Amino acid sequence: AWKGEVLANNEAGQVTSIIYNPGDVITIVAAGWASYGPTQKWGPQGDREHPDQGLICHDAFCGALVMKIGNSGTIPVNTGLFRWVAPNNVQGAITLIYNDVPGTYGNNSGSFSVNIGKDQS
Amino acid sequence: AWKGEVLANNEAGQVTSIIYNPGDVITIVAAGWASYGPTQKWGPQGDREHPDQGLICHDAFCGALVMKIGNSGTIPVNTGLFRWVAPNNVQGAITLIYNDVPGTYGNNSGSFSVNIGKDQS
Amino acid sequence: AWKGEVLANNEAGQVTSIIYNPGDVITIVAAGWASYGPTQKWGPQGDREHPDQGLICHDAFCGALVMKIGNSGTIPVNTGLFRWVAPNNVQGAITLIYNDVPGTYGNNSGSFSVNIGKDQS
Amino acid sequence: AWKGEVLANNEAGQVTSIIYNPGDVITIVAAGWASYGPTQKWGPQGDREHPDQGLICHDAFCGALVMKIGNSGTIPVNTGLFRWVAPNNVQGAITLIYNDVPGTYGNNSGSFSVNIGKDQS
Ligand SMILES: O[C@H]1[C@@H](O)[C@@H]([C@H]2CO2)O[C@@H](Oc2ccccc2)[C@@H]1O
Ligand SMILES: O[C@H]1[C@@H](O)[C@@H]([C@H]2CO2)O[C@@H](Oc2ccccc2)[C@@H]1O
Ligand SMILES: O[C@H]1[C@@H](O)[C@@H]([C@H]2CO2)O[C@@H](Oc2ccccc2)[C@@H]1O
Ligand SMILES: O[C@H]1[C@@H](O)[C@@H]([C@H]2CO2)O[C@@H](Oc2ccccc2)[C@@H]1O
Ligand SMILES: [Ca+2]
Ligand SMILES: [Ca+2]
Ligand SMILES: [Ca+2]
Ligand SMILES: [Ca+2]
Repeated sequence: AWKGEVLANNEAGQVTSIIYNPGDVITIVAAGWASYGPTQKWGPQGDREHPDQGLICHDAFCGALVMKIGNSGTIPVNTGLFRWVAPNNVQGAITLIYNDVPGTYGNNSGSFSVNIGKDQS
Repeated sequence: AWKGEVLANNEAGQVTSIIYNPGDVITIVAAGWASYGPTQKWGPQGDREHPDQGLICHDAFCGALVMKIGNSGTIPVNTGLFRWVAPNNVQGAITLIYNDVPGTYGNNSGSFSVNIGKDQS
Repeated sequence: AWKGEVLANNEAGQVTSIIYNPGDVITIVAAGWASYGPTQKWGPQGDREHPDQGLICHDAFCGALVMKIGNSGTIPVNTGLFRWVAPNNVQGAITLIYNDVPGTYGNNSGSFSVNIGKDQS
Repeated sequence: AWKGEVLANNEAGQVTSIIYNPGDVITIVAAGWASYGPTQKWGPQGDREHPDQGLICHDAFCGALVMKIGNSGTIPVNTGLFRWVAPNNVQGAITLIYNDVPGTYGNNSGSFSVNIGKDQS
């Protein structure tokens, strides 16, 4: 299991200790407050009012929590995933990432606190 | 396990199929968008800027997800609870409720989608 | 979860800390060596060659591990149970018992080491 | 999770669907009756009275259930393993095998029924 912070200004993402393997079932719960620039902060689903101007993940709002498994494309996490199984052939370390436009992370602030565990399978 | 929706305008709350028993460990993940009145919506942590004017749960923000276990007082859920154990003396069906002031639910909108499961113990 | 020893000479059984509730899934693993009288010992499935002379559980061999859940009749445990759900309407404290004839426990010897856990549900 | 039978006369062992990965926690429960030649049968702990004449696993009795993880050496399973973690560096497919002397499996009979699952981690 893994517990840590995912900083909004971390463009590279936060590598976790979870290595997602075929057949694994995982649960993620994310909390906290972060911003992509403005003074306001949003929770792990991000800002539903802000248009997508080239986000790393088009399947979640600006300022949402997303992830990559190994070198997968970005997958939404938002507030978390409950007893979740990955698509076939997706495997590897989970990196958690704040959803913003590449090269625009420098004015971000805050972080999300995240727990990830493997479930029975 | 249980999965279902909790409407923001449902003052009485949504009953689940989860019966919390002594020693049980549970995980909850909540998602979605709701409002206590304004045209904006907030996630399951609610609106951190809005004063408490008599909320059903003083330990979470206005517009947060909270719960009762049996006849307990309100307990915060927010985006969820990871491998969580209830206080001593708490037992019974879990009811999920949007955090607002009694009698003021009629102008609320939206809902949260919630999963609850019992973990290993 | 519970871990402990179940003595072969204990007629009343070893009352565990596990309270089986409706919907619970449990796993039991039992090990060790015990006897109902003879100098030879057998594992948790008992002695397959010994006739049933009035055993507390007719559904397992003499010297097997069995249980009662609450006020239930005896249920075989043998080497254990994997992600097991009880029959409808069976619930309460799990008592583990060595399978022998009532009144004949005084010449028994040995014990089984048992783990019981609740699984996800 | 995996469920299947391990025949006592199967010198090559029974390959399972479980790929043990670093960090995984597993539970195994084994049941049934088998023999390494004699007319008696023994449970998954084997025959505690028969000396080791060159068994594939020197850490378990003759007629016990054992396993290999990947190309590891044999590891005892007996009646099962409860929320068990492998030694560092051991990984790969779990193969279950009856403990007997190489080249002497042809007179064996019976089998063990085994369940393996991954636990929370
Ligand atoms: O760093 C910038 C970068 O994160 C950009 C990407 C997310 O769309 O959004 C800007 O913020 C804006 C706020 C309101 C209107 C337009 C842009 C941020 O300042
Ligand atoms: O239904 C009302 C009730 O939910 C109230 C309680 C939660 O604090 O909030 C009002 O909304 C306001 C919005 C801005 C300023 C003041 C009140 C809502 O209109
Ligand atoms: O305490 C007695 C009681 O446990 C009995 C019940 C289980 O069948 O088995 C006897 O042992 C025997 C040994 C040899 C032949 C017959 C009985 C035991 O001596
Ligand atoms: O196939 C032979 C082989 O499985 C051997 C290995 C296990 O020690 O045991 C023999 O059975 C014996 C039984 C009693 C005494 C000696 C050998 C078996 O007949
Ligand atoms: Ca930014
Ligand atoms: Ca309202
Ligand atoms: Ca006896
Ligand atoms: Ca043999």
